[PDB]
Amino acid sequence: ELDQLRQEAEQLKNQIRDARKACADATLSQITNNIDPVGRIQMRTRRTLRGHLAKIYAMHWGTDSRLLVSASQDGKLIIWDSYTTNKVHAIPLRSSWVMTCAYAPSGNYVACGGLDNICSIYNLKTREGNVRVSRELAGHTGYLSCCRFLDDNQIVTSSGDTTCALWDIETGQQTTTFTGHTGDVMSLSLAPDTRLFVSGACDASAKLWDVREGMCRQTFTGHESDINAICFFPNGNAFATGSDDATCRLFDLRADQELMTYSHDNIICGITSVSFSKSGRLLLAGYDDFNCNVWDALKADRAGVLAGHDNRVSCLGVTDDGMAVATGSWDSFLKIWN
Amino acid sequence: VQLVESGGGLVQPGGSRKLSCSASGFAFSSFGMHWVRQAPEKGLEWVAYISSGSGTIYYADTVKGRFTISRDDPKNTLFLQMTSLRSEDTAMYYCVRSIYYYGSSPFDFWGQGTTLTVDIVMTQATSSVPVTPGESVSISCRSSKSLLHSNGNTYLYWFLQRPGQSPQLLIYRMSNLASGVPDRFSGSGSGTAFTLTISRLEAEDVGVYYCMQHLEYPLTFGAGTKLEL
Amino acid sequence: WAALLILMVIIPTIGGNTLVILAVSLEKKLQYATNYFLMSLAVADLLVGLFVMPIALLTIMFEAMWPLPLVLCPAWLFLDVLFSTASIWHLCAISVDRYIAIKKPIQANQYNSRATAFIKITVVWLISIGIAIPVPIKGIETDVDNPNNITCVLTKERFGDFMLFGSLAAFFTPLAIMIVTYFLTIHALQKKATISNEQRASKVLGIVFFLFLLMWCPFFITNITLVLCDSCNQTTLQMLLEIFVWIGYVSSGVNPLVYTLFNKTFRDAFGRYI
Amino acid sequence: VSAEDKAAAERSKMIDKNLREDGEKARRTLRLLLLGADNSGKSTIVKQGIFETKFQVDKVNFHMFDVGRDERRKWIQCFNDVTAIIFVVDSSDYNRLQEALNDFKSIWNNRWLRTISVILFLNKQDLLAEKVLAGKSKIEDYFPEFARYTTPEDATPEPGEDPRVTRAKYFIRKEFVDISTASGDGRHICYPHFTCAVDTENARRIFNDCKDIILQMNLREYNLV
Amino acid sequence: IAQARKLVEQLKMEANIDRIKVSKAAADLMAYCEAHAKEDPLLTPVPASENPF
Ligand SMILES: CCN(CC)C(=O)[C@@H]1C=C2c3cccc4[nH]cc(c34)C[C@H]2N(C)C1
Repeated sequence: ELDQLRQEAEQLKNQIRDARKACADATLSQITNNIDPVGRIQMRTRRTLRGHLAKIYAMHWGTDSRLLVSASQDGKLIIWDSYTTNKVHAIPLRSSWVMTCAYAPSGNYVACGGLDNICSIYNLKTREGNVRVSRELAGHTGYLSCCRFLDDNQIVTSSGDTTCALWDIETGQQTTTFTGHTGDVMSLSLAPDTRLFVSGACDASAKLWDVREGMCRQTFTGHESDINAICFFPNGNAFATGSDDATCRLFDLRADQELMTYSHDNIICGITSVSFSKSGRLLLAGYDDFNCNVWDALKADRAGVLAGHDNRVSCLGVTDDGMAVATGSWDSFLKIWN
Repeated sequence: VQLVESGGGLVQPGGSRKLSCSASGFAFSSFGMHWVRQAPEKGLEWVAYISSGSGTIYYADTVKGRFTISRDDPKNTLFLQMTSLRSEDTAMYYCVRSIYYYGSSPFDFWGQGTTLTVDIVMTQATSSVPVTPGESVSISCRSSKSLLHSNGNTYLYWFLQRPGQSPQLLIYRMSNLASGVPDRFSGSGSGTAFTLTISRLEAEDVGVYYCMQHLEYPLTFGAGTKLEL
Repeated sequence: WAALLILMVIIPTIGGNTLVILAVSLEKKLQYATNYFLMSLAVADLLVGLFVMPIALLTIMFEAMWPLPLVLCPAWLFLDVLFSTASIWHLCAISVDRYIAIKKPIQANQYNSRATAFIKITVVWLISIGIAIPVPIKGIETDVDNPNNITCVLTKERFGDFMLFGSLAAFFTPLAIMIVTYFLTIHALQKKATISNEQRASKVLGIVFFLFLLMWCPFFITNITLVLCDSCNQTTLQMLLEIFVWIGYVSSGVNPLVYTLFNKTFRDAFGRYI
Repeated sequence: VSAEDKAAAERSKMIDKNLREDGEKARRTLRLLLLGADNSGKSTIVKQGIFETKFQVDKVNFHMFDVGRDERRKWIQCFNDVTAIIFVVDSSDYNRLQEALNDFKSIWNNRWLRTISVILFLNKQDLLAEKVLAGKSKIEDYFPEFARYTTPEDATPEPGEDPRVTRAKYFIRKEFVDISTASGDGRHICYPHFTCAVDTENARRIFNDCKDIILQMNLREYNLV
Repeated sequence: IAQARKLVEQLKMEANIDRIKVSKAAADLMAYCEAHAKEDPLLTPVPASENPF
């Protein structure tokens, strides 16, 4: 009976491929052919935040466009005031192995995680003037890769045991589990409407989930290796993903197929982080060649190079109002560009 | 969070005294401290200030040269040493905590105080206003110079003192509402003209209201506005 | 003409000593504690080739008679003494540090920071100042009311107790340490009782010692001989302390090339002119 | 600059001072990454999802990390600055020896471990000696080249042993050493060792290997090579 | 053994999905991009007076 089921699966995959091919009449390159290019952009560093004594792994911008949080291998979580380069809070971590960090939309909680398979939630605003551990969520089998706050009481996490989970902070237990991937889950990206999210894993595929229903809606496979970073278009009907094949790709949701690819012959290293601009015209990517690249999303041509780091670029973020870009790397320094 | 003040009594002029403020319930080493005093039948006058780490000390011109500040972090205590006491030093002394970072709310907690017996001008035109429950009330405070800074922060603070109670913070930086305060308190205004508004007034809101400035040292208070039924 | 032939000794000194500083400052992979003590040496040699050497050529070209304003003679002397003593004590501290890093390598990598470099630099320069400062105190005087040339040279009758104990604190005490440290370091690297990496180091620790013990021994041996011999001919001993001092001077054009170019990173930085 | 900004700057300076003190205090320990495939007894090498071990010798502190399913390449990037990687393999059996050799190939030629040295432990030597003396299993069944292998004539065997045990252990060590010297040049070296089930002294060997590694680093950074 | 049924059911769920042509999606994407061009500080540099950094 296994052979019949395998044959049915193959036939269904062929039917899906034919259905996708039937919907491709024109390419994004041709439709955007007669569009004025953005020219050449040049960004200069404005603030250099120093004080970390180890490699920086992740960062997250605040909702007020002024405060940010950074995590490093030394075991410290540091809250930075971007305007004056002052340190607001320094939090020591129980485990020195950290892979992600998050900032609450309300601005009174932070999240951390790593190789301890535990998501730690810290409370910022409280009496007696100190930061205390508010919650320790456990239940994952592998290491956590990313975490994004949904509200003050719900969070979403992705782990290395090929799964994602939605956690209620007050109760401390999982309410929904997403299990569709076959490889390590590396990145997740939420949506502006807080109803859907995309996940990218090591099986060279991406999945679109439903927060309420809890079932996978669409899957996308167009990469030749594992994908490291995933983003989400401000419109909410597309996303972008970068892999260690020295290639980025833009994927649609309604057409359910790939749109455009960003790659060049001179780049052979992997891609660590991706992000979008306010209008979606600019796609910022971090590479292992100690450099950051800026791509035109509608034309697939480089328009700028950020070169200020002497080690591997790890984390990249764009401000909510689109006024600055924060990049952190393995040289214990994170910089702001404008 | 508790602050207890000790030291007081009848002192002959020219004597010396030592007042103590003991803290229990919070991280004492992360908070700067202030000593403030209130005359028997007058308002509030700033006296002294000690910083965290003892790296910055400020004194008032009236008590300069004969008042000393100290703090002990392992013992969690603040000391004020008084020498060459005069007849104008009879007052009640309050020990206040304050913390300073982006988004903090200084002057949030006040102590009970202890009794002792032997440049910018803030004006509150009104002195006493009769009020009734369920009626909107607006009180105004004026300043000699502009309290608005180039960074966009207007440094004005509001305090309420009930009969037989220590003052508590109501509004900081002229717009922000402190924790534990009902939403019926609002504050607004511009340079050298600020207004505090209370809607749906009810009991336990009677007392004396004070407006304070934090733009530059020394800190100065207002005369005070009294609300009576 | 000797001038064009001898400025080919001043130009390389400045060029190399500036190239070393540029290489250390710009490149970020050469910024550690022991490389901070090397710029202190590189600046002491650049000052030798920029203020000490051209004056010597001027005193050779014209008449061996002081052509400069007559108030600069007592200043050049302790400048020479201070810079030379600083170079020698730098070359001694480097040897002792190299010995420590081989006998106790774990602790030598745990007590290294920028504060230790500051302490070492301060101690070396304080010693150098303390050896050279008695020169302008017991300054040179002139007998002629209108001095055509004071004959700006240290003399035996006047500077006689300084040429003896100023050489035992500038050359002969550093040499004693540099002998017990070369012979107790090559012992520790020979614990292996192509070419090993403890055999390329044991050869780079001889090219520098031999170069050091070839450019300063003539001068100081002749100096002690002049001081303590009352029967030797003093005219021929002075024609000897005029070519041996230049051999010491050219050592400043050699230091930035033998302490730096054995590392591939420094050669790469020198390439493309930093 | 307002007074509140000055107080914030003072707080930031104090935070910087505490961070610098903590970083200075945390730099005096050595870090090792212990890993092994399976059935190698890596948990009992030093008698004294992350497992941590303390042990101190000669006033030097060592912190050993044991992480514990198939592809470890994702989480191995973090351990790109440790002092050494301790690889333990059980030589008693021969069915899964090729898996260990392939694992050593994968680890040695890692992109992020091009400057990290490996200390190799060949555990369960007593079982190997007992098996080779029994005469039941033969190496030639698995490795054909054992039949035609040069004897260790030049090398000096340990005092008291059968020549067959020496030949077998030398063949295994040569198999690991050749694959180690296949790539990596002189950037990183391997240090083979022979260990039994109950060995009193094992931290001394790690201490000596770390001392040699730090000596090589010091020679490299003192402008001597 | 029993995972094939789940896989084929999930593939069936993915198969019956309404799809639109690529041209319409591309046009909508570029229309959104062009409609918000004036509010993108990174795309066009802002005056130094209005720059907070
Ligand atoms: C040819 C004539 N000159 C230059 C005017 C010298 O002999 C200088 C005299 C020196 C000298 C004398 C006596 C004691 C000492 N210690 C260290 C030095 C020193 C330095 C040494 N400089 C290098 C040369």
